[PDB]
Amino acid sequence: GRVIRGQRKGAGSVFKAHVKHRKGAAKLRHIDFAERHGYIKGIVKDIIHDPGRGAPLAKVMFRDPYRFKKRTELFIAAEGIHTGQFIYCGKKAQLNIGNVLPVGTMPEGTIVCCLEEKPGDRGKLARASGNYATVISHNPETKKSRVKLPSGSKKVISSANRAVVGVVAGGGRIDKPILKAGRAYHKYKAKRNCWPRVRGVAMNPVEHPFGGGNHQHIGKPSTIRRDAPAGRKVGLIAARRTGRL
Amino acid sequence: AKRTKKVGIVGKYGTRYGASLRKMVKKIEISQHAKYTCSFCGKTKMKRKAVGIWHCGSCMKTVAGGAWSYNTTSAVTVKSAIKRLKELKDQ
Amino acid sequence: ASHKTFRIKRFLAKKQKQNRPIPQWIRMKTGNKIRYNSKRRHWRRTKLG
Amino acid sequence: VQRLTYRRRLSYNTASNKTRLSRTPGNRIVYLYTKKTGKSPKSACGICPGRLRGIRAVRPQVLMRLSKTKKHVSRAYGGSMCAKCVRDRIKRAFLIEEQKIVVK
RNA sequence: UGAACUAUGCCUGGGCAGGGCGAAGCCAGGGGAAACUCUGGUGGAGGCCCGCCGCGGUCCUGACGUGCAAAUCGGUCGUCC
RNA sequence: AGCAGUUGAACAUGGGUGAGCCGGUCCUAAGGGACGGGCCUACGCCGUUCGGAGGGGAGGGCCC
RNA sequence: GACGCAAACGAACCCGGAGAUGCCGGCGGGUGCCCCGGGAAAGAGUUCUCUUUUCUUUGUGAAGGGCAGGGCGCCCUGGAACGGGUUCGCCCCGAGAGAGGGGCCCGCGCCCUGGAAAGCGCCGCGCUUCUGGCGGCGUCCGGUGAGCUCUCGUCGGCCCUUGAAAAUCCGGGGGAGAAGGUGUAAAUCUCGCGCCGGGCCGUACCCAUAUCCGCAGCAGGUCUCCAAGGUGAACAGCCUCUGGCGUGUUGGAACAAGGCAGAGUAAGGGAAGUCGGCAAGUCAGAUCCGUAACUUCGGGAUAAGGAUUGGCUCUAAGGGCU
RNA sequence: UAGCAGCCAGCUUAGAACUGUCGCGGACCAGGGGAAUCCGACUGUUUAAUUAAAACAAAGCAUCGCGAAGGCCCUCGGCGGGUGUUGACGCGAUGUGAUUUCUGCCCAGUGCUCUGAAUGUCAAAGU
RNA sequence: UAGUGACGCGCAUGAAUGGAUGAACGAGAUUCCCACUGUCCCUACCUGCUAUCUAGCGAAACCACAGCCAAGGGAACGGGC
RNA sequence: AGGCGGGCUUCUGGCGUCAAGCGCCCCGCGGGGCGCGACCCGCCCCGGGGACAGCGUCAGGUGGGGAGUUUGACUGG
Ligand SMILES: [Mg+2]
Ligand SMILES: [Mg+2]
Ligand SMILES: [Mg+2]
Ligand SMILES: [Mg+2]
Ligand SMILES: [Mg+2]
Ligand SMILES: [Mg+2]
Ligand SMILES: [Mg+2]
Ligand SMILES: [Mg+2]
Ligand SMILES: [Mg+2]
Ligand SMILES: [Mg+2]
Ligand SMILES: [Mg+2]
Ligand SMILES: [Mg+2]
Ligand SMILES: [Mg+2]
Ligand SMILES: [Mg+2]
Ligand SMILES: [Mg+2]
Ligand SMILES: [Mg+2]
Ligand SMILES: [Mg+2]
Ligand SMILES: [Mg+2]
Ligand SMILES: [Mg+2]
Ligand SMILES: [Mg+2]
Ligand SMILES: [Mg+2]
Ligand SMILES: [Mg+2]
Ligand SMILES: [Mg+2]
Ligand SMILES: [Mg+2]
Ligand SMILES: [Mg+2]
Ligand SMILES: [Mg+2]
Ligand SMILES: [Mg+2]
Ligand SMILES: [Mg+2]
Ligand SMILES: [Mg+2]
Ligand SMILES: [Mg+2]
Ligand SMILES: [Mg+2]
Ligand SMILES: [Mg+2]
Ligand SMILES: [Mg+2]
Ligand SMILES: [Mg+2]
Ligand SMILES: [Mg+2]
Ligand SMILES: [Mg+2]
Ligand SMILES: [Mg+2]
Ligand SMILES: [Mg+2]
Ligand SMILES: [Mg+2]
Ligand SMILES: [Mg+2]
Ligand SMILES: [Mg+2]
Ligand SMILES: [Mg+2]
Ligand SMILES: [Mg+2]
Ligand SMILES: [Mg+2]
Ligand SMILES: [Mg+2]
Ligand SMILES: [Mg+2]
Ligand SMILES: [Mg+2]
Ligand SMILES: [Mg+2]
Ligand SMILES: [Mg+2]
Ligand SMILES: [Mg+2]
Ligand SMILES: [Mg+2]
Ligand SMILES: [Mg+2]
Ligand SMILES: [Mg+2]
Ligand SMILES: [Zn+2]
Ligand SMILES: [Zn+2]
Repeated sequence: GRVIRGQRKGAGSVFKAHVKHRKGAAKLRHIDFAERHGYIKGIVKDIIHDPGRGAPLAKVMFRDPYRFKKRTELFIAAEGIHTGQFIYCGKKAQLNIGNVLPVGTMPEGTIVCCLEEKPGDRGKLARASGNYATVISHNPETKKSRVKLPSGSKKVISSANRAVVGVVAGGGRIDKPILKAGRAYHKYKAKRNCWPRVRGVAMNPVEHPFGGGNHQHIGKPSTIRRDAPAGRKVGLIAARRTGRL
Repeated sequence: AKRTKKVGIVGKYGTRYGASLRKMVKKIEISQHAKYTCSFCGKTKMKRKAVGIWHCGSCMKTVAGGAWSYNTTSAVTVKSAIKRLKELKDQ
Repeated sequence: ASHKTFRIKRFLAKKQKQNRPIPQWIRMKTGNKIRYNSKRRHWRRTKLG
Repeated sequence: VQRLTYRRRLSYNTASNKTRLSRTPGNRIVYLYTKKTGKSPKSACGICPGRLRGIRAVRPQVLMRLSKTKKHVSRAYGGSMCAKCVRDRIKRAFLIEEQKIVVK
């Protein structure tokens, strides 16, 4: 047979991202002496819509401490901020919405967003619209903390990872039901070439391990092992259980 | 005055998409297009510009709020929770 | 087309000068051995690419 | 009624292939290619939606041949900031520098 | 060795008569004790309808079938913000 | 030139395209593709704003 | 005061603007075209009868100066409820309306320089390869429109769609520096004018029922711009003017059968034909009435089912300006 | 002062009389209709050159993997590359196919998955 | 022998290998009714372009030799014996 | 690779650019330079893992994702 549609997505020919009209990479300010021993003042200039995601981005303009220049940072717009307000990033920053203070200096039960996995990566966890991570507990002995990622998994990260307080804007976006296939067409036309998903049973055995047969049955257990080769690993990969639940 | 008994704004979809689906989009298309009172000027001109973006036509204040409403119910409870955690952090 | 490059226009100039008929005195010089140019091309029948 | 044609190689209705009808001294109606409309400058404040006043609305490279007085006003931030946001910057700078005296 | 055809994606341009039903919003006049209702007008929404160019190609299993054509022609027909 | 022709996009002999202000040239879009580095037994390939001691313009009379 | 004056020093560095933003809808300004009124001028057509008739022609470039017109969350005075202003729709106002007086922007419209000398229209004379030249007169006065396009504005609508980069150009912040000591100097965003230069390449023609592709002058295929009069809702169909053409690789004489097509027509019956209402036949626009079962209350629906329609002569209602 | 006079300007609507052979959307343009069954919800897409459909897609619904030293996938190769200018309201892999109403019993078989050196089988190296 | 409504020990219906239902929608499959019509009873007539004839021009598939039948025999259906 | 290890900015959609000052020194009232201002010392730029990931090479399991091939004969077809 030939290669399945899933194998062709790794080549990156027509399945690359559509990043022409995107406004940049949303990431926190790189950690420097100002964010380690104090705080830096920044002004929110504009809240723009990034084509491809459901969460707005804020263009916060800080002041460079070593040269006469004003840096522009493209943050994740936490729900509640507005243009013209001041955002303070650093250790000594107060516990307000929008500020970027390390998780080690936050009380237990804080709602953060754009959390950092490791110190310096400029914000990875809890970055989609309406999502957040809660700080569960601290540990001054091992300099570690425990946060609750939006997937429900409790991850143990360092106490120096910075995060934006407050939930991400654009919450409740998945509540409005898409009514037309055209709204789903324009939804993915800005993300990537992945929308029309042809079922494996609707294909021939050459293109998919589920195709073929005078009926449209699967014919084999859809639950597939994890060590299955690329080309066979379709359906339910390493399914611990199935059913309605 | 009233030209539609039940549909209202979703009458633009006709007989398509079903009854229960058109009932759920109605409560959202109303709050999505409605103009809210600007908390910085008092003028009811806070209309939604993009997904999660709310702009005012008088003071030009852009606020990052909910997708279909001005402020989601989750963000209101968080803002009051952060204000409570901040007070106990100092004292 | 009307928008040509210098190399293409220089290539069409040579093919235009090669498409000339054989001189009359060549026929009498060769004793009617070379009577007609065997490489005459027509703009409708043969295309030069 | 006469049906006139284009006057250049470009035969499409692009953003630069814009024309207008003009009546020549020879009692004809021919196309006359116009330049794209310019835009007056905006305020550097990023708040006021209206454009600036007292400034020509031409193309960028046309501003090279204009005189300086045709490109700004005689105010402090003239040509780059509106008058309403200048007087607010003056009051904001004065009042903030006054609170920093009370603290001492 | 080929994406001058075609399949999908990207960048940058161009194009799509005339009509029909007519949603939110708004104005006015009536009914009410409040909840709130009724009539007219306005407004111009839609993978909405008839439909030209366009783009497609149903039926006649028509014409043609050493053809105009190694897939075309006519009527009819689908769709046309 | 599927009849003809005193005709032709045929044949023969000559002639014809003139720019500072029309377009190319100039710019980067998708994208292609060097440089550093890595890889390949190799011809070479991967990769594209990242990565090398990657700065050969500006100013004060030798500074930056 | 918005901001205006012909100019009106200024580095590093910084900030900002323009380049540079979608689709759709409504409205308004301007051109082009069309139309109407001159019982307008110059030629032509018609005249058997009528026709102060019918047809054609009646002009201004870029750039600059001035003025209409359009737009403006631009300024000053002032202060609003008996709320007022206002759009087709909206929208606007104590974060300051209405009103009065100003400022700026766009002006592709009109006048002027250009510029009538030229271009068209008409008439006369000279001349027949210098001849293939010289003269005369005219190029006028208004109207509007649910008209059609183009364009500039303006107010909206839609998006789980937010609808490009860079060269290049400009303004501001900044005050490092430079200029002369009593008439000039530094510096001038030509600031009025003058002087010199602008190389290289493409440029003919066809652009499609004979200049491209399909073996061809192949009923196929191939990206765009301009686009008139009448009927009509129409860029539908039918007819006409400008422009183009000879019927699409041939003429002549016949009108048998049998074909293709004209979606030719038909007595009485009306699907009995046939696998099957295949085929084509009925219906069809518009106005006024009238529209069920069912339904997700949106629809069904142009449901179904009726009436009216020409021509001619009148009447009534719907405007603007002084 | 229950507004009038003068002038100008079009294009529509309604009613009435009269009239021709009861003919009048006169050519042209231009839906036959109704009662039901089957399938697909709809719009869209598809076998260029015999199949335009009940097939594909679809929104909705549901399951599955993965917190980045990761899930899925590419390359002969660089711990190179795609999703990723991404971060669970996300990406990847499947089935069903709008809305309404429901979705029962079976984990023995196959398959997936978890538990574990606490007992069998058990390679290379080491002893 | 079709269509529809019922009956169900159903060779071999059945619940997201989704069951039941369904307004609107369909160049999807099927049945009946009204109107309509040369589909038919049962064919006839007219017209355009051809066929036909003529001037000019002028191919191709095909072809063992060829071309009247009955019966007989024969490789069990001859054109030839 | 902008402040690591050891002994001074939260009231506003302003402003912040090569140092004012002080000390000392060198030239022709005019110039220039140095130090403090801007603490001292040091071994890795700063963080997160760390002899575990990973790499090279054998071994076992899994492996229709992919490759090669086979899939008897007789026979009232
Ligand atoms: Mg199949
Ligand atoms: Mg199968
Ligand atoms: Mg199925
Ligand atoms: Mg089975
Ligand atoms: Mg050719
Ligand atoms: Mg156009
Ligand atoms: Mg477009
Ligand atoms: Mg309908
Ligand atoms: Mg069509
Ligand atoms: Mg067509
Ligand atoms: Mg097709
Ligand atoms: Mg056809
Ligand atoms: Mg046929
Ligand atoms: Mg035939
Ligand atoms: Mg011939
Ligand atoms: Mg000739
Ligand atoms: Mg020749
Ligand atoms: Mg552009
Ligand atoms: Mg654009
Ligand atoms: Mg508009
Ligand atoms: Mg006012
Ligand atoms: Mg300046
Ligand atoms: Mg030419
Ligand atoms: Mg021809
Ligand atoms: Mg006949
Ligand atoms: Mg016939
Ligand atoms: Mg009959
Ligand atoms: Mg019969
Ligand atoms: Mg029968
Ligand atoms: Mg039919
Ligand atoms: Mg019906
Ligand atoms: Mg049934
Ligand atoms: Mg059936
Ligand atoms: Mg369908
Ligand atoms: Mg086909
Ligand atoms: Mg499933
Ligand atoms: Mg299906
Ligand atoms: Mg089940
Ligand atoms: Mg089991
Ligand atoms: Mg029957
Ligand atoms: Mg039955
Ligand atoms: Mg069963
Ligand atoms: Mg079963
Ligand atoms: Mg079944
Ligand atoms: Mg339809
Ligand atoms: Mg269909
Ligand atoms: Mg049907
Ligand atoms: Mg369809
Ligand atoms: Mg024989
Ligand atoms: Mg195999
Ligand atoms: Mg084989
Ligand atoms: Mg055998
Ligand atoms: Mg035997
Ligand atoms: Zn406001
Ligand atoms: Zn401003």
